[PDB]
Amino acid sequence: SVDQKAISTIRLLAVDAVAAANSGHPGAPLGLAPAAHAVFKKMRFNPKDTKWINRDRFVLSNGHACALLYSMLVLYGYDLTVEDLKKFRQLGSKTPGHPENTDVPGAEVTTGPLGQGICNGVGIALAQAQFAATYNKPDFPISDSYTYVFLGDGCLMEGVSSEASSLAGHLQLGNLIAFWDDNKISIDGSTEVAFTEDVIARYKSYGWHIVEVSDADTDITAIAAAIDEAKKVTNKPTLVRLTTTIGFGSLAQGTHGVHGAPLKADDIKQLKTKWGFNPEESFAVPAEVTASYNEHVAENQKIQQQWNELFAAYKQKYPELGAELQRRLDGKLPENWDKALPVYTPADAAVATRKLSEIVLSKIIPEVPEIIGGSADLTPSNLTKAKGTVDFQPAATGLGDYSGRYIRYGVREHAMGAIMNGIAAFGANYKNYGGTFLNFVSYAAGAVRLSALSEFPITWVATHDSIGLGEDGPTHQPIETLAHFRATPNISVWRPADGNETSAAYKSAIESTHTPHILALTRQNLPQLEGSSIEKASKGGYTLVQQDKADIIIVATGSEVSLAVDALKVLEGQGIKAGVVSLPDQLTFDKQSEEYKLSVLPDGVPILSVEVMSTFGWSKYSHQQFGLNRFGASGKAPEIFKLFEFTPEGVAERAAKTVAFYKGKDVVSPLRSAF
Amino acid sequence: SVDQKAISTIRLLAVDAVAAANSGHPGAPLGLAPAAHAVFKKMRFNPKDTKWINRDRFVLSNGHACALLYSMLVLYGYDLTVEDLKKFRQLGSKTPGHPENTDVPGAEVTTGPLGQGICNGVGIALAQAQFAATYNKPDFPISDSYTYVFLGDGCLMEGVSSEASSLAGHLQLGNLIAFWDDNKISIDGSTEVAFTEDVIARYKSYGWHIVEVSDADTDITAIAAAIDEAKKVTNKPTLVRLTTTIGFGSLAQGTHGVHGAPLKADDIKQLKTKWGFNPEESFAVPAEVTASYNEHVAENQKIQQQWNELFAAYKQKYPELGAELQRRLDGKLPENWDKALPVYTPADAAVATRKLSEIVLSKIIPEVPEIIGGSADLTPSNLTKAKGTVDFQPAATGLGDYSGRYIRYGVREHAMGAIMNGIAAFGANYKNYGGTFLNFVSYAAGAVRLSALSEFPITWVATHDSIGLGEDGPTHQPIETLAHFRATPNISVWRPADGNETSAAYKSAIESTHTPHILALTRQNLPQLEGSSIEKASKGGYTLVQQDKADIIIVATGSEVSLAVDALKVLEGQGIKAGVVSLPDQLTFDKQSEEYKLSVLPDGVPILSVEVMSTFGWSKYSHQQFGLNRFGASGKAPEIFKLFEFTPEGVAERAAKTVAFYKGKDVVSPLRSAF
Ligand SMILES: CC1=C(CCOP(=O)(O)OP(=O)(O)O)S/C(=C(/O)CO)N1Cc1cnc(C)nc1N
Ligand SMILES: CC1=C(CCOP(=O)(O)OP(=O)(O)O)S/C(=C(/O)CO)N1Cc1cnc(C)nc1N
Ligand SMILES: O=C[C@H](O)[C@H](O)COP(=O)(O)O
Ligand SMILES: O=C[C@H](O)[C@H](O)COP(=O)(O)O
Ligand SMILES: [Ca+2]
Ligand SMILES: [Ca+2]
Repeated sequence: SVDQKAISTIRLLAVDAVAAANSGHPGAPLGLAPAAHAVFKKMRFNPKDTKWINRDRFVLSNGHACALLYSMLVLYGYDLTVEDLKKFRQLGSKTPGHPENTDVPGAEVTTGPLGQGICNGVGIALAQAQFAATYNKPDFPISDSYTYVFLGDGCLMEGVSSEASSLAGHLQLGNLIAFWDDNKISIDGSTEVAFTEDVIARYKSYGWHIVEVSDADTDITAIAAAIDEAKKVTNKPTLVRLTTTIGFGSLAQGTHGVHGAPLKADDIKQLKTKWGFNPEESFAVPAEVTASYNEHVAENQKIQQQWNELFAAYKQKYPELGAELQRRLDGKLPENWDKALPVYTPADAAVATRKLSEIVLSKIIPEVPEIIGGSADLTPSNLTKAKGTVDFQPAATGLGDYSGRYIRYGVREHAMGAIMNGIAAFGANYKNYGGTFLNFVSYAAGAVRLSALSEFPITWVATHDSIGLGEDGPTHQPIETLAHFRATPNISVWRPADGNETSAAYKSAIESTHTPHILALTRQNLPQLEGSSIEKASKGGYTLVQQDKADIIIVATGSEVSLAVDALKVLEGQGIKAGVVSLPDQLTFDKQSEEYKLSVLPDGVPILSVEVMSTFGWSKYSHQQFGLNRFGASGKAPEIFKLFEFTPEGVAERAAKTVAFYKGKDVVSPLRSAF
Repeated sequence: SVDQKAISTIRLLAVDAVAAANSGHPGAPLGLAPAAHAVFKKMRFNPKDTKWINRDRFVLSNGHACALLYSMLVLYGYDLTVEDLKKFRQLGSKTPGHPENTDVPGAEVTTGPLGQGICNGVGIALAQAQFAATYNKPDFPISDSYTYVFLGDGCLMEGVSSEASSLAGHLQLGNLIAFWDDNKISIDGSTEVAFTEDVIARYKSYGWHIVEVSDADTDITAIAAAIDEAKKVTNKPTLVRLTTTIGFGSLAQGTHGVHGAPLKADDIKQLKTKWGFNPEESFAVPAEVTASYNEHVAENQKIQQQWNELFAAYKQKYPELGAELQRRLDGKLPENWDKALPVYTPADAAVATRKLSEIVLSKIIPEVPEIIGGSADLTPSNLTKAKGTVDFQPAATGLGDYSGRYIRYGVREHAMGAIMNGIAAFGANYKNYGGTFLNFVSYAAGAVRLSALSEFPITWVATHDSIGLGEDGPTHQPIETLAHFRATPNISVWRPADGNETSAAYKSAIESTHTPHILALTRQNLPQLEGSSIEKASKGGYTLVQQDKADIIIVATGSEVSLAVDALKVLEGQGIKAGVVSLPDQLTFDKQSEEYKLSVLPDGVPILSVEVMSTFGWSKYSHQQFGLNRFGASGKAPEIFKLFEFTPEGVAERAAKTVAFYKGKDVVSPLRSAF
């Protein structure tokens, strides 16, 4: 049949791509080609408009199987061709060894790190439910799309997927349909060696619906029927168990050796002949397969054309909501939204930056509907919920509604991070955030790094940033955390010192379109600074206190800026004149012009950094670094600062020693380099 | 009864400790005091010998509830007193806000970061099973101890606990008995808001046994009976559901407000009167409670005394095993074990450091029985299994035995990291390791940081360290990872360049008693270096190529040392003389004497670092840094190195620019500082 020919075409494209690279993973593509064929024939999508907001989404969580995804995208006429398949895994190609949303048309998210994609699919589905609840009206199903996810045994072993699956079942996300490649093989061999749990019973315990397809190597009728059944279960995400043979058709089918290495040339020949293909030919695409797939594309394009007319009618019937939706689909924030950001003066009271953050959210959430967010069981500590909003929950629970804006993630940092990436991936200008303590953002490092690589504008509201949290002690007090994320490409790590800087940090986080943000916020109160403003803090680094005859400049962030200002006064009594630089975001600063940066960190003056965490990275901006390179302590926060000499006198002492160390030396800016 | 009085004493000690600190968590201590009383009365332990190797272990995974643990330790006469309880959460005290194994007698592990302790308990139980299988003989139950873990809803939501619970059920760890504080309250309120899964059905799906105690606020008879039942189920770990009221007895019992803040003074008064205590008194310890607890200690001490005689008899009956066991309990490695480490010369072939690691393990595993380890589903890629060893599996599976030495962790990096901490915590000189790709050690950051804070000598075998892995691409290629762990206090991050350095790295990792190690190892082959040795590499940094008239020194690690040596030859043709420093472990280097370090990085010469990852940290050792501060690429590894100019000519060009940049300048060692 043409369906059988399509499945064979998919299998052979994937195997030929691996063969040409002499690298990659043929096994799961061979096992999942029937399911991929069946799912894509049920999906609504436009290869010529990858951003249609009512498309069904597909996520390949077992990202190593990407030769399968690339074959589907090629066959359906996305902006990816057989010539790109021939360049699988080659430097600069559109077919990298794991799918990247920035590089691959039709890749919704970046996968490859196991467990992430299923959680991203939970986030795409969460966003779709929230979006539909916000916009749909009687006779106007603006959003009614599904989220289809393929995943394997590896994803099911990673804890992040358990977190997201428990939450998805709690949230009754009936438009999520996941498919487990139940092939009983991972890299270390049989799953009997390490993965003997009853997966199906576990997913029932989360409140998922189950469909089992016992012969997923051939039974596309049953795979299609499983999708139909899943769509009838509107209050549970569904897991479809696809019992497959890894490497189906290979001489080496059913073995770990087919997971991750190219097939032998003679194996490829026998695959082709058994399926009616020419064993002398590679990258064959039968015209009948193209015709069948083109039929489905043309049908989907007529569906999108009708949706465009529905959207035009919606804008007539619901003028305000229609304009809001149009603005969001254009990627634009509300005009002058930032006038809602709070502004402070030095006469205002001291406030913790966690509380300043709460106040910002309280002002901007009502003004910017595409902001949604939550906390990982730390809502009253991170201060992430605006009073008066409703939680995102299924209405059946009585605890919220899908039109809600606040997500109770539970104690699930890693899944929260990957769900945020899925919410961003949904599109529609979502600007979403997640709260936890800064030290526990580290639990989610797998997802955070993917936010950076995927260029998603997600925001971590990361409170309790330092030893300033006090009594909870060294298990809770960050030391390495800012260095880790600052050393990751494309992460904006804001550590605002006061109210104006906190507003600048949120202006950056909400305006972002390609850079994730971590806002490192305090438990303890900080004074409003003389010289701060949203304008200057928006530069990432700025001169807070200018001193034309400076003997030293102190550069600091967050809670240590006020400390630097107090140290300036101690130094004045020692006959030393200091300037102060505030550096709320190193990434934003680094992106300013060279002349702007040199105006902040000039030649001819020693520069001392002060930040109560690791000194790593700080030599980019300073000659000497005062930091904390040991674990913290359990005690009242002011006593910890005193113990580690983060006091005005301790900073002044190190500043005076820095001035003395450079006497008789020529000093150039830390910004200078040899190359 | 005296039991009722003991429970009240525990509850009131914990509440009074929180009250004195005006900080901490009274709710779970109040709810779990009956269970704590019942479990400690079943446990065998010696407060005067916290290291008795056949003790039962207790782990408080819900570490915020530590006022409960500290109260039990005080009541049983550990080296912790009521005066220490009065200093709960105060700077420098023995009663920090979360338990720390380095500081608290009777704290087996450091908890506080949720999910960790239950996984540590899995590791303690895994080690006990392996230890018992290694040493027990007929009539000689050298090891027969249990592992008891308390955990709450937060731990059950963290994915790391799902990973370890799935693995523990697969491993049939019948001496693990966990207790879930089923109180339906977390920080964000009712568990109905985010945690509605059927926990019991999930744990059945992992192959755990279940006992439910419906009235754990009072029914110590049923808690004791649940322990007895769990001990009869020798092939499954058991979860005991303790249905409790958080803050039991408080006016605010059953609310989130009692989770995490001190009780009101009038609430404490009514608690005391309802339980027969004087509301005017704090930190009361009734003598009858002390007497009852002392009885149990005296019984346990007689059990340990009999075990000591059993051990003496074992040494007579099994002379070789007895001496091995004695050596391990003394904390000593076999005499001259390190003579088994492979040594290489520059005439030997190029080898990837992952393969060199395999070879080391193959030589040292047969010589050092306390080495055990595994991989997170990457055994044939990390090369972590010595040929001929047997896997650690229950014999009932046919796939291994508990006397085995190789652990199939599955795709569970975070749980592997926390399980390794539990294996180390068991004691008996275990030197245990876990393999994954370096980029995915980041999945386990929560546990890795705890290895450092807890001072456990665990080892990550972290292969595929850089863009040198090639085609898998930027989702797999570390950039930030070494900076992150180097910036964490107390982590030895070895990045060996060749065979001799790899042996030095393992000598350090296996000799360690207080510092975790990460070995960053290559996929790709590297040459044996002229000038390397175990002796010099053991210093952490050393002069590989000495040049008395150096115009520049190049400092490098790992794969970039050979690159630096090749660049030296290009520079010689440009009229520039270079020295080379190899820095296989920055922590080890930093611990050398100041004069040794200055002999490696002297004054008077520009120093350029070369490492194909983040430049963070490198200014400690260099004036200029050549690194990779952007994500990688999917392609053949040599082409990626060429793209980023990590070539002999690219290094030489930056070295020449560095020499020119310092012309006419006075240069002092990067090791100098102002303070
Ligand atoms: C262990 C693992 C594989 C087995 C999957 O086993 P599986 O999901 O059952 O797949 P399959 O056998 O049915 O094909 S792939 C993978 C690749 O490096 C190719 O991406 N690694 C390494 C791996 C480890 N940990 C994380 C977080 N992500 C990973 N990517
Ligand atoms: C969310 C969380 C709490 C609720 C537990 O909720 P729970 O386990 O049901 O406890 P309980 O209500 O019955 O007392 S405590 C905790 C403390 O900061 C006191 O350690 N945090 C923050 C927290 C978040 N994430 C990690 C990895 N570790 C944490 N420590
Ligand atoms: O569990 C409680 C944590 O210790 C808590 O959230 C810290 O509370 P805080 O907001 O007072 O810092
Ligand atoms: O899944 C396979 C990963 O891509 C694999 O383990 C890498 O294999 P390697 O050992 O050839 O690098
Ligand atoms: Ca599999
Ligand atoms: Ca609870």
